[PDB]
Amino acid sequence: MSYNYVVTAQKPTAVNGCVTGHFTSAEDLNLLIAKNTRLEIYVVTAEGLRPVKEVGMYGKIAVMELFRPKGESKDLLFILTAKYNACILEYKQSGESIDIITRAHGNVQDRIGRPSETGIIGIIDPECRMIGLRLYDGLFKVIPLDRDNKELKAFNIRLEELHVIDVKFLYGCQAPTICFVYQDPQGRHVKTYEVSLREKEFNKGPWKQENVEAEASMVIAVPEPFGGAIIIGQESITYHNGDKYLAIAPPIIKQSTIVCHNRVDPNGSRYLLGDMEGRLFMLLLEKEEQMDGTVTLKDLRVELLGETSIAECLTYLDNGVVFVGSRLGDSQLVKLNVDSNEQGSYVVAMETFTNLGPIVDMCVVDLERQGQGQLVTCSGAFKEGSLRIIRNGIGIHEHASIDLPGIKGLWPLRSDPNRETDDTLVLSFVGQTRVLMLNGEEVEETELMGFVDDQQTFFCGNVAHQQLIQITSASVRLVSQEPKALVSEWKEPQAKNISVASCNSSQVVVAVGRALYYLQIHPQELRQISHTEMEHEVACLDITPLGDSNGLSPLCAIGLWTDISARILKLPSFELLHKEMLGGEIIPRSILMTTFESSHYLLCALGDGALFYFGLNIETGLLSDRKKVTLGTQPTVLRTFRSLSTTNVFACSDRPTVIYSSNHKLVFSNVNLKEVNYMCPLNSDGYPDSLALANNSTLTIGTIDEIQKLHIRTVPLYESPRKICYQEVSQCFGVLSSRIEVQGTTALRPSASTQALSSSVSSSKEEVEVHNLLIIDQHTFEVLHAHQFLQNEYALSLVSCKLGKDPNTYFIVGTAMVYPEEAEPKQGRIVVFQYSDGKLQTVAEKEVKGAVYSMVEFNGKLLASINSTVRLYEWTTEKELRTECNHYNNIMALYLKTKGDFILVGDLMRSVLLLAYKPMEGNFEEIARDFNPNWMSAVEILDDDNFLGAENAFNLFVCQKDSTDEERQHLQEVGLFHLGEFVNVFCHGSLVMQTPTQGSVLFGTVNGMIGLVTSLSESWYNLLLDMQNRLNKVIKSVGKIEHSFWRSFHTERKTEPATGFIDGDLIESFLDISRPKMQEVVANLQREATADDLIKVVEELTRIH
Ligand SMILES: Nc1cccc(-c2nc3ncccc3o2)c1
Repeated sequence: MSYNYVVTAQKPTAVNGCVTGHFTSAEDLNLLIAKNTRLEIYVVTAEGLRPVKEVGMYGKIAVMELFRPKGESKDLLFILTAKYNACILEYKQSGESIDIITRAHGNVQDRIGRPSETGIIGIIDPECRMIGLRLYDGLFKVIPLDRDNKELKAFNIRLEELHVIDVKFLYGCQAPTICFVYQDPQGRHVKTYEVSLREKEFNKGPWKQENVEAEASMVIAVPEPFGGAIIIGQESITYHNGDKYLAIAPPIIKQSTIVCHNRVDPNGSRYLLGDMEGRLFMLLLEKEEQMDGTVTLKDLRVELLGETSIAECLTYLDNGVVFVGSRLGDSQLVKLNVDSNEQGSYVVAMETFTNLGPIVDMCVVDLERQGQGQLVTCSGAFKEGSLRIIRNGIGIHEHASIDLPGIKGLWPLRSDPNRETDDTLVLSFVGQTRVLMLNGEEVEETELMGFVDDQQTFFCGNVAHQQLIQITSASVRLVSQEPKALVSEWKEPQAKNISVASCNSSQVVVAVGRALYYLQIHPQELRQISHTEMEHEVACLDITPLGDSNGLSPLCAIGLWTDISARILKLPSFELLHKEMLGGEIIPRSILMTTFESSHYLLCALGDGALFYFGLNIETGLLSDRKKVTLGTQPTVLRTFRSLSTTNVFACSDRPTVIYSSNHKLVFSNVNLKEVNYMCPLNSDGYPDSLALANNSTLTIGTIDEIQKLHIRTVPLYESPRKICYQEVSQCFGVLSSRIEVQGTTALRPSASTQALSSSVSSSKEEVEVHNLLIIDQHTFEVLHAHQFLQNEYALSLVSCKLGKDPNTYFIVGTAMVYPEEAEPKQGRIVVFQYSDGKLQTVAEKEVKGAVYSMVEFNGKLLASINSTVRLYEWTTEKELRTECNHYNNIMALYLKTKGDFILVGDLMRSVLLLAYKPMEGNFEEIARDFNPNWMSAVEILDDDNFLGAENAFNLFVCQKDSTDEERQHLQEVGLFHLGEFVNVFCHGSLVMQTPTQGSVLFGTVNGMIGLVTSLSESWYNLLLDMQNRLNKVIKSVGKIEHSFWRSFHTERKTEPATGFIDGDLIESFLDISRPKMQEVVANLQREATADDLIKVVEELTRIH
């Protein structure tokens, strides 16, 4: 009935978990990071983190632990998903190919069972005897680790303690033993049990229970030789080992709850601890010797090390390097020093990794140019709060601009053999060459002895033996560096024109029609080595040396006319090693051998904007795994360049692109420039690490931004942003923010709301939240003004609009007065503000008897939701809000969107409702509601007949009118899809410059994932649904989870297959399967579709984000 397509624009960035161990090999130290559905694998080096493999799971990662059974040469990986898919995984690398093998899998959900409120805990016995899971209160699930248990069959043990806080397996025990903290009416306690595989039951544990602190929250299992357990609370740290009990109460930890730990030393002598304010501590266990050679714990000390991002997880990585995994801010690599700095910190940040999450609100604005949307998010929380400005494509920073038309090629060179930097740029034109010298920033015409100016140059550069080369249509010219003189000249035997040229430091291959000549560069000598006659006219050549080659290529890559082939030839014989026919009647224009992330590729661009690429074996010359993308509609010219110590390929066309590698796959990112015809890298005194760019009329010099799909600007607020709106007439944003103060109440640090240029305060008629409206400049993101709300006043909703016949644009804020014992608020305000002359003036107020959860401008009026009421206000001539009409049939109306006279209302627990304003009756009519209960997080109107909801269990659904009257009032859920993210905000718009899809809705999530929803025809839906089913038969999923299971709508009330939703991430993955697989997919598929049809289809779909 409705057909929707959902695709990832930005993968989740929040770190949900981290572990270290030896997974990729026994001798590698690995960091594994869980980002919701993604697992990232790194090798830890001196240099830092090298990425080796990133995979997606068809599940949310809830447990991630490395372990090593006897007989295994390296660690295996246990994963449990939030839908209770369990697997054991093994890393396998066969040559260049890397695969995650599933050693065991099965689903471990029970039939009855309310998910424990305090979440899934999974733990692994140190001796790998069993995996233990706390999934539900009152039960402990055991998976025995026998070699025969490939289905991960489990049994449940009754657990008398219903409210477990945390649990670990202990070290040094003859039977598998758990230690856990639990809560009962008498307080919190620590207890142990042995786990008997024979009896499938608990036995008495080795040490008796103790009462612990009221807020004891984490258990640490300390390795031998200590053994035992550390229990971390809010004001105490205790150690237990039976006839051993030791407790400290250090004041230094009392300010903020400690929420994560990591073992620094294998023997447990030191642990890192992180708290909710980003403090990093070291916990030190002091040893005492004993006559019998055991070691017991003498004392415990805690030392403040410094400050990090607020850590969800910590991993020590050796040599003082710590990974800080953050959910609420950026993740980091930090270094711990033995000696402190000026301010007394041992912590120095080394590297920052972007986290957009949580995205709590966002808007789309054309900040810089018309038609180019940028997303501005409210990101992070507490000291990590920020605005983030997100935009597609890679920028260039122009540093020079010369009027100079007709350029046909650019080459840099070093005219001085004693200087490392380029000082010369050679330009070709039709039939001519010009040399430009660079003196700092000055760029000046000149001659260069040895080079000719009256022929077109096809290549020039530095070559071996301190020489320069120029290849023109007439000859190859070899020039000495000191002095500049012609030392050798090569011409074809009858002096026919050269038509194509390739060159490296010591080798030359030139074409003359169908003839090829191979030359070597020697001292004062161009030596002709060999020649051949190709079957067809030569279109393009490359001899870029790859790998451990010593600057020499044994291969020549060639593109031919007529048969449209890309071929690899051996030098010097010119023997054919491999031929690929590219199809069509349009010749290759650019061919390049290149390396990315240590793998070799052949790139071949046609004159129609097609780019083919292949794996290249530089030993055998074999091309494999052909792929194709379209980079424009014009001939593309390819050229290698380096930035940030990485070689990439710049593709010149009508749509300039950078080609690079990410997770050992080629990626393509737009450069934000108009048409570029030619380019070369340029690294001169005045223009270090730059690019020279030419179009039809202009030569530019500039630097390039980071090579990535999306560019992100961060604006730190040092406090929690809550909502955002743009006010075009003021050229600024309004942002609701809150900061924590401690009760007179005192602030913890300066932040946006206490550092505005000017400030104002409302006048009345982790201790406390103080709320503010910030006014922020759209260009500088400076905080121009901050208005502080009343004590106990929480700002919930924000809109920028005009009302009635009043020409002013206002910022309007809806609030709640929050008191401790109230089930919900019974008081709040709507406040209308005018931003004028650097400050917010209060124009009007309205007291209401509830929380103002949501507001929208509606046909020149103000729509607001207040507790269980939706209300429409008019703006009177006396500049006051006056109630027009009310709707009462809600539990708690949290979310509003409107289109025309229609209003979509999202409820706390009864899903969505459609209202209409009746302009000829001045009131609301309830049109229809979704009678299925759903706990809503966000809503959006897709169009007049289709309503999108997100709910708290990470599902999307789509409702439509069912086209009796009682019947017309029943909205139908026609689309269902498990997304696996928590949606905070939907907003209409696109990051692409303004096909199979209609409409564009972006969403922002808690994990900092950004998605897109668009609409499909029935026809397109049917084709893509068929593709999915076929893809699902050929793709091997990690952990052998079925895609259909993953995407099934799932709440406590209802599990059903997905319907009316295409998984764009799955569809896009078609462009990464093998050619056989594509054939399997494309067989007997409705017109009988071919692989190459689908490739093109999936490209039109990738361009929507
Ligand atoms: N050297 C290198 C290259 C590319 C990506 C990364 C990286 N991205 C991360 N995101 C979160 C946490 C840790 C991370 O490390 C690191």
